[PDB]
Amino acid sequence: AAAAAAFAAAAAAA
Amino acid sequence: NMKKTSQLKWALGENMAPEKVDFEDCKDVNDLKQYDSDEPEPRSLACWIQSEFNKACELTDSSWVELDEIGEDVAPIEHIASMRRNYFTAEVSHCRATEYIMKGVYINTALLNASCAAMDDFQLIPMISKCRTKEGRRKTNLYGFIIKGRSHLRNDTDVVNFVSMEFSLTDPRLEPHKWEKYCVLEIGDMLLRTAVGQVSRPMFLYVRTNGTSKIKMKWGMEMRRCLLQSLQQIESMIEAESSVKEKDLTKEFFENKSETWPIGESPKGVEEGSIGKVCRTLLAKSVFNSLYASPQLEGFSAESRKLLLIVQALRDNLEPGTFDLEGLYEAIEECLINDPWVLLNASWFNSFLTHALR
Amino acid sequence: MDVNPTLLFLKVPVQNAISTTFPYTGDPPYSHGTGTGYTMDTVNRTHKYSEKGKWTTNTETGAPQLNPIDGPLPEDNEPSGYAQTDCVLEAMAFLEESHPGIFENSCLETMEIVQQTRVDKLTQGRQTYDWTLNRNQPAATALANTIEVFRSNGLTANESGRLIDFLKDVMDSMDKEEMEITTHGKKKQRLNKRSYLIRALTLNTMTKDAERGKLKRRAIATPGMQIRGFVYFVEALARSICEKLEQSGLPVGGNEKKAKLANVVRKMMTNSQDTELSFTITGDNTKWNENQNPRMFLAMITYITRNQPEWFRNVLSIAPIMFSNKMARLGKGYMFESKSMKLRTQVPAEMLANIDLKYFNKSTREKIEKIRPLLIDGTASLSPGMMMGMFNMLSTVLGVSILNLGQKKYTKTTYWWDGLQSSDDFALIVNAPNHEGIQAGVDRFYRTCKLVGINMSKKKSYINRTGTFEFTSFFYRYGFVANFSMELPSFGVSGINESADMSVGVTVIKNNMINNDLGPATAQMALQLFIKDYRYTYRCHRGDTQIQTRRAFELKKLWEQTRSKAGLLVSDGGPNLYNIRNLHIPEVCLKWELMDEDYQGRLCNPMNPFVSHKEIDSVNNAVVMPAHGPAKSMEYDAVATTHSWIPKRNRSILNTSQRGILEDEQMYQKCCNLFEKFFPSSSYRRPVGISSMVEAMVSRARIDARIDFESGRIKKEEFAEIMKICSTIEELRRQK
Amino acid sequence: FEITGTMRRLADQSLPPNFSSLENFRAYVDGFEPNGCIEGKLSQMSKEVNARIEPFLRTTPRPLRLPDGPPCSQRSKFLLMDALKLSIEDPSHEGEGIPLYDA
Amino acid sequence: YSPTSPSSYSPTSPSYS
Amino acid sequence: MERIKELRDLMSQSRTREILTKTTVDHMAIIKKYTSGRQEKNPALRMKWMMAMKYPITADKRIMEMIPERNEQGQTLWSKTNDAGSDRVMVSPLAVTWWNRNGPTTSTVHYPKVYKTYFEKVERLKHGTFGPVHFRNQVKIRRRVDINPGHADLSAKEAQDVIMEVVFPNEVGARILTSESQLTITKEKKKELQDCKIAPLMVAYMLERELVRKTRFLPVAGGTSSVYIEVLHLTQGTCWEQMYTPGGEVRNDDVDQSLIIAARNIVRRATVSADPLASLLEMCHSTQIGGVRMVDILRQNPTEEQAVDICKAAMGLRISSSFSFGGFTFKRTSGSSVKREEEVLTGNLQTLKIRVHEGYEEFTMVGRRATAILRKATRRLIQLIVSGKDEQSIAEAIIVAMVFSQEDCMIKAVRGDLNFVNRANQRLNPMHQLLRHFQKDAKVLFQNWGIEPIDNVMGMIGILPDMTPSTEMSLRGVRVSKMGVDSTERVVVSIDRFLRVRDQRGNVLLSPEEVSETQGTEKLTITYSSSMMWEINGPESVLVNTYQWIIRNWENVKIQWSQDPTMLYNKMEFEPFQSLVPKAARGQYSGFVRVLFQQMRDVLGTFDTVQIIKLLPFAAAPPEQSRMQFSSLTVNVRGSGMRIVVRGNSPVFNYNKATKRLTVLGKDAGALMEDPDEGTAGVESAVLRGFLILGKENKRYGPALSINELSNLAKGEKANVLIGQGDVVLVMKR
RNA sequence: AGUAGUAACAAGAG
RNA sequence: CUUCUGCU
Ligand SMILES: *O[C@H]1[C@@H](OC)[C@H](n2cnc3c(=O)[nH]c(N)nc32)O[C@@H]1COP(=O)(O)OP(=O)(O)OP(=O)(O)OC[C@H]1O[C@@H]([n+]2cn(C)c3c(=O)[nH]c(N)nc32)[C@H](O)[C@@H]1O
Repeated sequence: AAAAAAFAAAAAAA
Repeated sequence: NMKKTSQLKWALGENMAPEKVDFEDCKDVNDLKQYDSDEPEPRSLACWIQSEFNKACELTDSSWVELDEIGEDVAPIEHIASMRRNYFTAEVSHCRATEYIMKGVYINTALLNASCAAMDDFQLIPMISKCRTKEGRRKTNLYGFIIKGRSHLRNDTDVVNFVSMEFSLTDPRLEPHKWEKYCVLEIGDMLLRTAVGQVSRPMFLYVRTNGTSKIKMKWGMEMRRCLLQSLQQIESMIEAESSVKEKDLTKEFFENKSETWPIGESPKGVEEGSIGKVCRTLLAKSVFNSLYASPQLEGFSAESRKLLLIVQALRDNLEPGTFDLEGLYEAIEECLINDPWVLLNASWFNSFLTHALR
Repeated sequence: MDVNPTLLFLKVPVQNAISTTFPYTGDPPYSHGTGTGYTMDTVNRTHKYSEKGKWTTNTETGAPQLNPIDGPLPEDNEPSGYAQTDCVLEAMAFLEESHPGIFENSCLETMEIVQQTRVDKLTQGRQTYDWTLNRNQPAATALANTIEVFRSNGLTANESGRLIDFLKDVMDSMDKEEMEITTHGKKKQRLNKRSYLIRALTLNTMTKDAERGKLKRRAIATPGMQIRGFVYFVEALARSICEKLEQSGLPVGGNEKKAKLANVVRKMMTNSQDTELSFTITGDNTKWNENQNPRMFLAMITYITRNQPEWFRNVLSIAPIMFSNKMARLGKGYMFESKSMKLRTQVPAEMLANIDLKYFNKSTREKIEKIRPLLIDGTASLSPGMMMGMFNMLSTVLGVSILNLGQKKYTKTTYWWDGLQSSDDFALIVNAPNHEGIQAGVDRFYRTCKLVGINMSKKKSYINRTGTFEFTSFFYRYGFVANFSMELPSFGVSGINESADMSVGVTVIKNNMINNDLGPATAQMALQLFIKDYRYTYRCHRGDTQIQTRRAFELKKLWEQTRSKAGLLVSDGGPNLYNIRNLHIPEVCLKWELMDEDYQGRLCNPMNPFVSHKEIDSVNNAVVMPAHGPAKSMEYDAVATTHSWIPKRNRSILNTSQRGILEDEQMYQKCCNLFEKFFPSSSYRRPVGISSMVEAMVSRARIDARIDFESGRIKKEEFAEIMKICSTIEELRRQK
Repeated sequence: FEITGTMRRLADQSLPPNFSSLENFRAYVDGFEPNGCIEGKLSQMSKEVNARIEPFLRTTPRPLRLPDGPPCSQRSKFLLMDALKLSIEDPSHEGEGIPLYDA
Repeated sequence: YSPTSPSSYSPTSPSYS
Repeated sequence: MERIKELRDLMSQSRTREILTKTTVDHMAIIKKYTSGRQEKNPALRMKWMMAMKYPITADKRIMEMIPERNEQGQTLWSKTNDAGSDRVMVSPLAVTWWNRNGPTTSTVHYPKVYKTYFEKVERLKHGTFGPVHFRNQVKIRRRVDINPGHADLSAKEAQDVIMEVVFPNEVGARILTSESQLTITKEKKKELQDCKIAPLMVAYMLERELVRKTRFLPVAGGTSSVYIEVLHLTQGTCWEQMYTPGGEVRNDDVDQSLIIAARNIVRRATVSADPLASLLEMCHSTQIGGVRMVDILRQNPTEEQAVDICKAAMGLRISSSFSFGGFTFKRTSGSSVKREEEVLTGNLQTLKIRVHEGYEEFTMVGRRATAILRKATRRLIQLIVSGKDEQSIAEAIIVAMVFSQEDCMIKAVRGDLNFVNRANQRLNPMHQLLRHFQKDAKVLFQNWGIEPIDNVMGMIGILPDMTPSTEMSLRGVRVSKMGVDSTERVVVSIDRFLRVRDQRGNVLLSPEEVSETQGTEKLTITYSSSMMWEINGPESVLVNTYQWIIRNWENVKIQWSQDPTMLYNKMEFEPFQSLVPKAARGQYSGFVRVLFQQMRDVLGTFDTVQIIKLLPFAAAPPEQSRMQFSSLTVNVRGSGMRIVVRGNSPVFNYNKATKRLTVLGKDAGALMEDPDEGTAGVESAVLRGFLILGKENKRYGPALSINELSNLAKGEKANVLIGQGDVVLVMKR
């Protein structure tokens, strides 16, 4: 059930 | 090109520079001394500079600034800017100071081009300026001639000498200290007309050997910037009020003349001029700054700016306080030495202090 | 009816009309002749302001040195450099307490910078003192010459390409017993360890030309290549620290600076108690550079680098150590004349130490007599003070530390203070219950500054009610006032090239409309005046004009040939189509829809010989110096067109001994330009590799030849010829 | 990255007067803790070094003293108000534009 | 619009008759 | 092929051979810029001087074969002389003109494709629309704005990766394209750059311009989008605004952001109105976003936001009741909470004022790669169930949930160099800074969050700080579901008069209290078309325009204040200003100012025009009687509480007596006409509630007193009070 | 002579 | 003399 996330302003963790 | 005669070779200072030799070759010369580095000779103020400034803020018919056409106006803001610009151009194009700008820019441009081109030859340069009379006919005026000398300008501060001859109708003996560097010759009986019928006032040719530097020439050919410094300020004075009243106040300030600013003094007291007179006065001030630019003007401008800020704070009831007032006054007074423009500016500042604290 | 523009201030507030008080429409006062007098005066003043310090003699350079640190306290308002180390350390400690972890985080970032910084970074900037020639040279040239000299002397650790290795090489060179340099007749010169040290710590001195607002001229100094390496790391650390300081307005610039100052001042005014009277002090600090002792910067660097690795502390502290031992080169010298014999002559500054005093005037004679004891090998020892210090950020940090010390938790009194500081300029806000409190706070701030050596200039400073002030020529009157006179010199023809000038001129007009309050009518007239000046400068008047110029024939022919006149560029005599609507559109794109196809193709032909492309760092970028401040990089939008040519270069070096250097430059270009034909990305991204250029180019040629053969872009005969040539090149390199 | 040799001697020499070694100074700074040195020095410093604020009132500023030497003389590159212009009401001759012809 | 202000043979721009 | 021949020739020469052999590729970067020519320190004069000489330009040596040495007029186009320091010959500008006149022509269809950044400006200016020019009191604030928007789906690295691959496909190196966007852009550029002879450096520079995002600090007053910043000079002036609508399409994100800012300003302004629903409907029907009416935009753009949804409910559209936080769409399924500012100290000693939410609440988070069910209380995460598709997604969702919790254990987990104020010293959103910091590094937060035992439940698996799942231990209140979590749906709602949205069962879903209080800036310019054209502007503009309106209508306001002040206070022109006064102190300030005006009217004379102008906007809200005395009144401005001093001048509100001009926040507001009725005569009567300021102290009635201490006086007695900026004055209690 | 102002220019190196 | 140069 792939879904979007509307507004977003984040990058990937490490 | 002019023939290298003895008169030109003297007036143009040819061979006046001492021959350059290594120190090991002349270390034993009895009079060998370092270059003279004394302070400039002090001089007092005279009424001629104030009279000249008054004349420069006058209105004439000969327009001096015909500006190439810009792209077609489309945006409503562009139409408003064009409508204002019209008033600015009409008010600043007929000002005498604009005449000084056009003639000065042409003279410096011609001198720089001739200096770079004919480095080793004396050149005759007419002082031609173009204007448009009231009836719209285009008229070409000649103010005199300039003989440019050797122009081997290496450094930006090197000097090129030139002999300037200017036609005039003025008795030098009437006011001699104004023409201390000039040699005035009576050359004719000009049939000026007046209204009675005609006056035969004699033409006086002011022949003087002047000198200009490369940097001075470059800044001289950019004298048109004066038209910006004054007009921008004027626009800032218009746009502020328009912001307050939320209406274009160009017509109110120029035609209706509803608002006036204190721009001069007379026996009756401070005189107030319209926006047009303010614009002409600011333009004349900027033009004279360009014509009489010098280090003294820069120093006095900075120090007097500090004093002006202090006086403004006092006027605004900000309880201004100084740590060393005499030190600031000394700094201002050390910059008043020889330049007539700086002396006039100091006199103007004294008048402002007199009028701003009473 | 004597008109007087100054009377206009009777109605308009001075700040709102401040532009009127700027004479920037006239030529700036240049400096004539040598800067030796100003340099000697600066040295004498620097030593006089610290005359009560301890005199010592260096065991390495042998020159006298002055240590004013911890000297007597100032007994008069006369400028004093006797900074107290304990007070400086206490100020730094309080700064750290007020902003916990500032030094730790700044050190962590600065450290990383040190690890990742390459040697090429020293190429940025200009006019560095090349110790191999005793003359100012471009940063890249001085760096290359120093690298070549080091390699010839056995210092071969700089090949890693890391700046820290070059610094290590500098250190080893400092320990070298003898140095070998080349001169050109390509002679060889040997320098002893002492002489090397003196010429490695030497600072060249010149005069600050075109400076406005000052009557008397001044002297500026440029350091050598050795010092620049450590100065870069010290400035990077100071910048990292300043970015975290609210009162430090130095690292930021442009609108970002004005925004920071407006926000900071606003908050400062806000948090102030309603019952507390507030005042603002505006003014510079007298003799800022002459009194900032390098030992204080060493103390601050040591305190900042506490707990950091020893290598980091050493690399950061090397710069202040070298600056404390710095020697200033006197300069060009002096000029003498004989009126009776009518002949001129020049005495180099190196001869002033032995020349007779009868040739000088009273002022210069006194200056020479006062500097003679400090004169060593033509250079004057300058241990005290910081001649044209590059530690602008470090000095700003020190000033901010003094400013931060004015919090109510540090003053332990009713009065308190805060403010802004950038280099030597500052604006201090003092809050106190009453005027007595304000006076006590001002006195305490002044005395504390004296403690650190900083000293407010009572001559050019004033205090008024809070709300209006001046900071770095920005006039705040309940909000920064848009001064336009400062940007006037930026108008007119920039002078880059025929194409960059137009884009820069319209960009300047647009920027001034956005930032410096340029009205639309004034913008129009400005645009008109600029086009007129542009046409009169590049001789690009309109084709239908009757004006006579040496370039009038070609323009006239082009105008007659073109069918759509409006499409011609202004540089080709075309009509001007700019206005407020399109000041942001490059003229090539603006007229593209109107340009004739033949002319459009000729003008934008990529094979044209006039267009040249350097590194991307210098593509569509220009260096512009405004009325105040240093040079700034301006980026302009312009299309590559035949008008984007390059002006002629100065050939005065063509008839001097150093002409060989220019030739070498030519050779280098002849090689670098060839490498671009082998590695196309050489300009877009810096190439890397330890192999010799010839090896890389030959290898790439072999690979490309094979790939082209396999793809069929070349024939069998062409491939055979290529390899034959490659084998010949390999043999040529081996044969030598 | 070690400081040694000539660098070490230079570092040892570029320190406050009461110090004689770089390591000694670094150790002193590492162990330094504020103990009111500023308050003590401020108390010790003479009371005559102060920024006394003299009030600026309407009667304080006097006029600027201008020089008393000989009267100033014209120094412009060209005449401003005394200039006389010889002009042609309308340029209609051959060679219009060249300054020599018009002159 | 005419630039105007409440303030023969001008020595600058005269007549010749 | 001739490059190898040139290399052989260079090798043949001894000096060139030595240079090529000794200089490594690494050393090339240093010798590449090895020149003798020092950067010009005065380019304008040098250019003006060199244009006079015969050959100021330098051209490639090739020109000698492409241009005749002299034209038909005999003028020399070039010279055999070689430029100093290169092989370029020295040529005159006549050569450039000759080339442009009859030089070799080529096709130029590639230029619009390579210079797309410059040509798009012309294309969008050609289709732009110009509205009326309105003269106003423009208040331009300095902030960071977009110069080149770049590509929204590519970062710096991604942009360079495409650039390199498109311009120098062989020199790409080890880098590899790893995104559909990168592949599509690379394919399109390669298709467009077929047979392009333009210099590769220019192609790379233009591609960098078009792709890498660039921002700069500019004084803006309108939209901050690139399409608007480029024409900033034309649109926003110092005393005017030009309604402009740039051509082409607008980014959906810009429209969404602008709509959010406009809706938030509208609801904040309409909340202080007497009829909030009617005011909101009128504002929404009059407002336009980038030339598009907001009324028709709300019906097509969801932009879930506590304000957008409200506006939609007012308009009758179905709302989403969801808000986006950290890339996750949160839907409040149950519970309610109330915002309140709280002061906290982070792990790096920084102090922050965060908007803590009180009350138990339950949310559903939907993300592009995760979905979670969250249940939180006041600064505490009760439970969290994540159903992320990937381990990285699980970590991202957990970090977002922890930051959203606002738990103290997370605030104390902040470590290293974290700044809550930018280089311009502006105050950033603490939640965003925390989210960014913890997404950059979450090891510390996971370590310090805490661990709890796991109740064995089918389908629920715990997760440990090292990210490895465990069945016996897990992070405090954290579970991972492998079966998925359920879903977006719009529910019709009813909105009452006071903007309190309720569902079909009457449960209140949205209220104006939860709308964010941050006064942001719109990406796309917002235009208002009502008489009060500054109704929805920012704080500084609202204040300046409010006082400007008061001064312009002073001839009538004075009469109304002197005759019917109760009706004047209710004038709509003061409602926007009330939006800036704090909600808690609104009534106190209104009552205080109303009493001050009444006491000024009772005491004959003592009229003070400046005091009335300054305090009039504070009387609009309903009165709330109190014994409190205010020395200054606070107004919110971009998160800062500006204090207006009741007595005296302040930087926020100043009256220059010399020019008789009012300045608000440094912007001129107008001149006050000379009023013969003023007659201050020393006594103020408008500084303290129920007290008259007699004047200068005399050291007889008392040494000094505080503003609150003055309440001790009963009646008639006189005493000295320290009121204002250290100005002690004599006062009398009625 | 003149420019100009704390030191130059009034050509310089071959 | 001629050559070379106007920021080196
Ligand atoms: O760039 C701005 C905003 O544009 C104005 C933009 N933005 C939001 N939504 C969208 C969108 O859908 N599409 C686009 N393109 N842009 C969007 O996001 C940025 C938000 O900036 P800012 O105004 O500083 O954020 P703000 O609205 O003030 O608050 P924020 O921190 O993001 O919080 C968002 C909502 O979450 C509520 N909230 C936070 N917490 C911790 C809780 C809580 O614990 N309980 C409840 N019930 N709510 C919480 C915030 O209050 C706010 O409502």
